[PDB]
Amino acid sequence: RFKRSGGLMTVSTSRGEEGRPWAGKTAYIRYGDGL
Amino acid sequence: RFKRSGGLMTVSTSRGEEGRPWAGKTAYIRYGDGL
Amino acid sequence: DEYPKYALELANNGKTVRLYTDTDYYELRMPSPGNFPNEQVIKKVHHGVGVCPFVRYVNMMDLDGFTMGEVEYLVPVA
Repeated sequence: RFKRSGGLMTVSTSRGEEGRPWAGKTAYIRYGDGL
Repeated sequence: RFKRSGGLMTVSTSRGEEGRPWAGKTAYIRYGDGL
Repeated sequence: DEYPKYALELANNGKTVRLYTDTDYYELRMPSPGNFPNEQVIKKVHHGVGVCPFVRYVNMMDLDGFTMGEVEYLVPVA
């Protein structure tokens, strides 16, 4: 009973990938006033 | 018997998301009398 | 209105901030983003144009202001 929720705990699977969510954003060159 | 309803209690699941229902509403600039 | 009354213009180099009044050209300095030292000498130029020389290119004409672009009106669908 003391277990959290109804006991249907899950496991987060993965496809053997780390992920780099920055390939395409850091190529932008600042063309403004630096704000 | 004393349990609420018929005993078919449910659990609210989620997709691991918090939710920010304000990305697009606060960008509006007041163009009126401030009413 | 056809032309504005007081307009503050910031140059694209982030060094000079100018205010456009009716018939004078006020010029200031912007060394850092957020300071306005008083030691600098304010430049006033009397060119002569009459009213403030700015024309607004309003996207859509509305009877109660509320001017909006074509990118804000379709944010939720995108």
